[PDB]
Amino acid sequence: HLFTSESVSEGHPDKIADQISDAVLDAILEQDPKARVACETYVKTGMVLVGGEITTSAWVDIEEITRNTVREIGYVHSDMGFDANSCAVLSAIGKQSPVDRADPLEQGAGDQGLMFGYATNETDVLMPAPITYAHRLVQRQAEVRKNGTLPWLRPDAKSQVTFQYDDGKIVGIDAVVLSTQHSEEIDQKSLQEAVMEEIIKPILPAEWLTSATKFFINPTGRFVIGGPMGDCGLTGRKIIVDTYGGMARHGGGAFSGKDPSKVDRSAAYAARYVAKNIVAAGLADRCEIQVSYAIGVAEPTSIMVETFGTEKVPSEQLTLLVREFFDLRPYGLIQMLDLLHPIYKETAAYGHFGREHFPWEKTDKAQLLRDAAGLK
Amino acid sequence: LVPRGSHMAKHLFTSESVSEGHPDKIADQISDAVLDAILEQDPKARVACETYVKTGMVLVGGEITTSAWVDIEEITRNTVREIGYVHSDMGFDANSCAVLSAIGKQSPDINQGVDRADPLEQGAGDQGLMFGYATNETDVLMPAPITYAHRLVQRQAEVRKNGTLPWLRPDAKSQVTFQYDDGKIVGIDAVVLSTQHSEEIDQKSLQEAVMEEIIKPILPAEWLTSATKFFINPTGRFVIGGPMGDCGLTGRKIIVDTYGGMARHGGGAFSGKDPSKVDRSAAYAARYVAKNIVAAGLADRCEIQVSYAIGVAEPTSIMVETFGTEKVPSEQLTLLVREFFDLRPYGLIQMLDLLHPIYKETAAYGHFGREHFPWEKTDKAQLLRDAAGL
Amino acid sequence: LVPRGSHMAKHLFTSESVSEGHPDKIADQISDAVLDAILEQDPKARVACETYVKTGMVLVGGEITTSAWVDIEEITRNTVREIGYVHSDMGFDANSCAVLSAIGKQSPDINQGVDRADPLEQGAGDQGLMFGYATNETDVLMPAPITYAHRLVQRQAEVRKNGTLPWLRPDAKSQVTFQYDDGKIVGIDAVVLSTQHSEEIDQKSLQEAVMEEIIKPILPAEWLTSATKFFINPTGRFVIGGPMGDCGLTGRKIIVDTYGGMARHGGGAFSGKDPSKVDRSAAYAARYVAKNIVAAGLADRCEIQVSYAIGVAEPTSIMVETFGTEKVPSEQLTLLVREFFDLRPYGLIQMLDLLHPIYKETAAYGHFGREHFPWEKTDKAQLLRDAAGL
Amino acid sequence: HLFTSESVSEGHPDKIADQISDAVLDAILEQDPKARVACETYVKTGMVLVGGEITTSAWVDIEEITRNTVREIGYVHSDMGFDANSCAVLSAIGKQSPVDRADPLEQGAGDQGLMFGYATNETDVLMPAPITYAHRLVQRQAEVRKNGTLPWLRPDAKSQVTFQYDDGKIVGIDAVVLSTQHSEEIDQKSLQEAVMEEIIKPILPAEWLTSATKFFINPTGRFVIGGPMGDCGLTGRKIIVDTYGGMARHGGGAFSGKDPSKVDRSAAYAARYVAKNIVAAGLADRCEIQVSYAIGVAEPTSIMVETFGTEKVPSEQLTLLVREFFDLRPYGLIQMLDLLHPIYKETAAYGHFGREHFPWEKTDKAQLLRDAAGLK
Ligand SMILES: [Mg+2]
Ligand SMILES: [Mg+2]
Ligand SMILES: [Mg+2]
Ligand SMILES: [Mg+2]
Ligand SMILES: [Mg+2]
Ligand SMILES: [Mg+2]
Ligand SMILES: [Mg+2]
Ligand SMILES: [Mg+2]
Repeated sequence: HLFTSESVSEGHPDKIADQISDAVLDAILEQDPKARVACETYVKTGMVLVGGEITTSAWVDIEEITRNTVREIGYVHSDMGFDANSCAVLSAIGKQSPVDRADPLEQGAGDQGLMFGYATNETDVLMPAPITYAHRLVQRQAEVRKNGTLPWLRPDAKSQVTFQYDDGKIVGIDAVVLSTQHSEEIDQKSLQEAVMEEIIKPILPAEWLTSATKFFINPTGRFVIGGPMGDCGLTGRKIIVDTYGGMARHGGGAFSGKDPSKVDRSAAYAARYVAKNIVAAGLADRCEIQVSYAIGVAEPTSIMVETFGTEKVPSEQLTLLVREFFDLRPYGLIQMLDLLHPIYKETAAYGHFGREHFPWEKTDKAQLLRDAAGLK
Repeated sequence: LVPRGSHMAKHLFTSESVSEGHPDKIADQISDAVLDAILEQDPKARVACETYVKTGMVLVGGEITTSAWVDIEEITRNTVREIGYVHSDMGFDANSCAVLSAIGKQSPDINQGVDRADPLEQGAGDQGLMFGYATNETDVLMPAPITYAHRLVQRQAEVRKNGTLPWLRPDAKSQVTFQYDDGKIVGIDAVVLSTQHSEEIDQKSLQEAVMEEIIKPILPAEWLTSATKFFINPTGRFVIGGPMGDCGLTGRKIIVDTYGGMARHGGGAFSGKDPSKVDRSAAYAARYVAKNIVAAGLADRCEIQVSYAIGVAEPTSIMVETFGTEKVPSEQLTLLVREFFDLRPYGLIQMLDLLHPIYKETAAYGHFGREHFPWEKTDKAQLLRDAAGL
Repeated sequence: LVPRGSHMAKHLFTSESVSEGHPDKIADQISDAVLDAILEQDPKARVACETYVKTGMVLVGGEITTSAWVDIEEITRNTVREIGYVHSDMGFDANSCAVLSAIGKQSPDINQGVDRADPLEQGAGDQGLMFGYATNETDVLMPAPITYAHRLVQRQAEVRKNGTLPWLRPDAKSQVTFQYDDGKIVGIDAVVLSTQHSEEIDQKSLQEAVMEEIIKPILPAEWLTSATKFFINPTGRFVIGGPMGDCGLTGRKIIVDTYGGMARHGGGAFSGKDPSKVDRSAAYAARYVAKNIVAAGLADRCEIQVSYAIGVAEPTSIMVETFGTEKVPSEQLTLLVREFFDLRPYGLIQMLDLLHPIYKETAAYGHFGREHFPWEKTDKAQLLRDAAGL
Repeated sequence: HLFTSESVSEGHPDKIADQISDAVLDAILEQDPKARVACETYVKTGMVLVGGEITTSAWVDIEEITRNTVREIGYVHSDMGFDANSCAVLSAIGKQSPVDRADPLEQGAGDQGLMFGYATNETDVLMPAPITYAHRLVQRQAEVRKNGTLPWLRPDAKSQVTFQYDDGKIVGIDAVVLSTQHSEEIDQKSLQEAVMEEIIKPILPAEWLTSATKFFINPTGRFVIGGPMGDCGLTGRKIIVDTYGGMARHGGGAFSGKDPSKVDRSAAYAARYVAKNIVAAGLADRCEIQVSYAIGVAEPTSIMVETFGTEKVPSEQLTLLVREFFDLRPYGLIQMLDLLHPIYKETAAYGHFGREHFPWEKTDKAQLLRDAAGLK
């Protein structure tokens, strides 16, 4: 069969909104690590609207956080359709809606919901190949735009990779899409050769690129208008890009702009952490975790482990190890993963999962899980 | 009240829904109400309408290319009126809120050239991936947890609007945890129902009224045992709700909109998008083929992935997953799908007869499972069954 | 009911005012409430706060450089609460409206360099012209028409808030036409009073209640004859008002704010501006000198124009107009003004003790005529009279 | 004595708002001459908010009207701090608040209020000198910026002129202020010489410029940040610039964004028309008119004529001529001045009074007034 996933660059308007939301979150957590933050951003030609509810002792400058984020992304001139130095920034940020515990670890969930984690040993970083290489294509586009290798590139870009599988194994790459914004000073033919040479070939493994592979580079031609000029961007509209590219299920909650007390974000991080350590322990080839919560209840209402027939130990045992080695209570997750730190703007583009310096990507429980099962 | 370490081996799956008064769903309804008003006048319109709702205000933005002439403010107020927010005591009033508009006219790069002799051969307007799903667990071929999660919050709307429980307010959320034993439904492990209300009711009267008027008329008694946990307003008072206490945005309930987590998702929102957006039309068509594959008796559960490249008419990929329940080889099912269905962008439109103002009704309680929608018709089931030789 | 062509020779002058619920005045009060909250913490703050109010929403924008830490949303809701808009039936509610902020941090070109050894020698922050005025027609040395126009709409607020006429709503406007005979007041030719109200009152009961509770306790009976026209709610029902039916903007009632048209105006708004803006402080000082010139008995009516150039401390022009009522040569009065008053930007601040949160109170019912304001003190009158030799 | 007045260019943010409001009014009147329009505009870094109440059968594109207006003004690049092609435009335009006459001329006033008109024979256009030459300085700045004579100029500019009077006669000009935005590529010394040579000297009469005249050209130095980038702009915040520069009184109503059924605008136009024709008829050297209205009443509640001792015929007679020759009822004004035409964007910068192609500047009643008095 074929499976397809996509990603978008840090200049895509939905991702601009995600990064502004988490830049606000980071600036707040730097002063007030216990802050409650629920920040929603809306970007369109000329303006950023930052809204939501915030409870914090922190004192932050929303305007400057927003301009600096957009400057880092690279929209700094009206020729690009958007300018961090001259766009409008509006705030519509209020307070969180008008009981506690002797042990904060026993705090009930702040909302109901369901979340999934996923891992698979088909890549080094234990992620599905399609989303992994889609992410690397747009990240390479930004890297090559920012270091001056291809200075006619502009921030907005989209990628899409179609993989072929045979009996759960990767046979190769069937189709690649790469669309990138660019200035007026480059023709489409020169663009396609440069993108192929400096973006696609350095990233996609040559063993997976046959002569049957289809390459769609700026398939409809010029791409000069981009970013918020062409399209609205909103926080939480790339939740599949943010996670597993559709290879795994998704419970619906957005990540960006939410402090770690929102189970939508922190329980999804914890579910990635469980699944990755199960696969890294060699207990399965691929593993999907579902957890759900009820508002006001600390213990998850459900925990499901799915291994698609690839488990190396009984699935009844895998469920036991998950409960034995992980604390999936709302504030348990926060403590287990040390989440009260300004680390979240970096997650808001190129994927929350896959990059092994995030705390939910550490495999520091794999050897323990292996020992607690039938040893090594 | 089941102790820890009593079962642990039960296979559980949980899905949630939200009512038409939840702020994200309000935004979805406004975007599609604008879309419907436009399509009533201009069936070929291009619409990409994104709505932001907060305490006191609605912001309607996006990109629209149409000959239609619509009143954004009046469309917005009517939608919020019908949802039920018509007084400041509820935290939001349709008659006095602010309505702002930030609607542009789409890029010149979007281009209405590069045409096709056959319009059905026009390329997709964007890349992306979409999923469809069906399963014979229910009469409407939807997963149980999302189906009954939808039913509960729509039941709360029902009894709120007809005056059975007048002290209810629009904002509400439900959640249902089902237990499965080897593919089949054994029962319901946990039910969550949080509903906004007025000051004129205490929480004990609330919980008794919710169980008798909402939960019991919806969930089959055969799936309810002494082990079923019931969490009805589990944090107490729910007086402040709607846009007052939370932001609402178009496209922030896409899992509620589809299959409640049972099926995967490609990530595209539905509401505010005209039928030429494959994010919406291809997901509707993917539901159409999965439902017809299951209704034809060719599988018990079926998931379909399709993807597109901008400027390309044929899907860049088609995948059918039957989870071992197929009654014919799955590679044979993929061929049937490619030939019996037109998955090209404008082919979708003609196959599902999509150029009509039908979309506001989709924007709350699920785009799937209600059988008067065109993509829920099962008119290819016998044909598919014949072509597969059964 | 005076026929056309009956008098025609009467010299008439008309001025108007508006209540604290008129949408423009709401905006002025919000701008100065923000200014006051800032000055309470940071007396040296630079503030330029512009407010936009519309059905459902408040937009607070402008430029602010301060060490203060203020809650824009809470300051806004409290101000609207105190005005009286606290329910959607009135068309606007302080507790559920939207509050947006568009406040920047002032240009780097604004510059905090180019300093002065003596801070009183600092240059003006902008150019512009300003007027002040006084006249001994009234005990508070203000023109009659604006004084009694102010009084009527403040009387309507008074009887609305203390429950005398509870069916009144905040939005209201008054207008008074005086007849003059050779400089002195002969009487009142026409009175207009339009007030918003609730559904619980008809127009005949309204007009009788307005005449007995508002008009008669305010206007001296000696100025009311059988020829006085009274127009009380002359178009009938006034139920929709406030921001619901009209936009409100900071600085759109500058004639109401000053002298009702009797005196000229330089064009600068007052509200939302910290005391380093000569638009506000120099107008306050111009009132201060005109009032002291008249209180000293040096003229019966006195108008002052001052103007500034950006970067210049001394006014670029000073003009005193006494309309033939001076008791000393007018050129002598100009010299007295230049020496007895410090009209330099920061000199104004020290002379009037302006670095205090006193400004929200100015933003409705007039910046002039209320004698607890610093610029209404008449503490230089005897000095001016001595220096002129009387 | 000395008297001072100021003006601002079409690039000043308050005037940008005024011009957008009246550009919307003009586009509406072009299709629907009986439209009711009350349009308020708010501009700040990155965004234009267009609000108000409108009742019309017309179909107009607010976004395009706004971008075209700002393009004409000259803000077309982020280097200038504002760009018509990429700023945000938001609408908050509603409907006018939820009895008629057999004769529309007998319609009552739509609001109460007071308005003034003024004229004086001290200039050709029967306007006070200070506001007249202040207007001409900023209009010359824009003319010389747009025709390429001084292409480093930028749209935002302010002017101020201080005149000296002796017994009602002009003796000369005491002080001139001229501040202009400019690009980075000009030094302040070169700027001051060019402004003096190409802006000030061509405009101010040489007989009024002595060696005692003070010249303040960009008095605080560089002026690169301007327009909506530095300061909010709002409709109706230049009402003294719009009229007589403070030489005459003002009743308070703003002009821009209002259709001619708003007496605030149309009765002020009519009062200028009365005063100008009285002075043009040689019946006075200077003349101020006050009119007031009551809502729902067609006849003005008061009409006052003031001539400051300069009347050549009895003032009791001047009041008679005003009533005999002018229709000051709300819809009478509209018919007397033929106001239902898209002519109003042109008024929204450089003064509503003074330019003799506007209908309220025609002196077509002067000879009649002269004949009705003691003849010629
Ligand atoms: Mg998007
Ligand atoms: Mg959620
Ligand atoms: Mg949400
Ligand atoms: Mg998409
Ligand atoms: Mg107004
Ligand atoms: Mg000013
Ligand atoms: Mg201004
Ligand atoms: Mg007015």
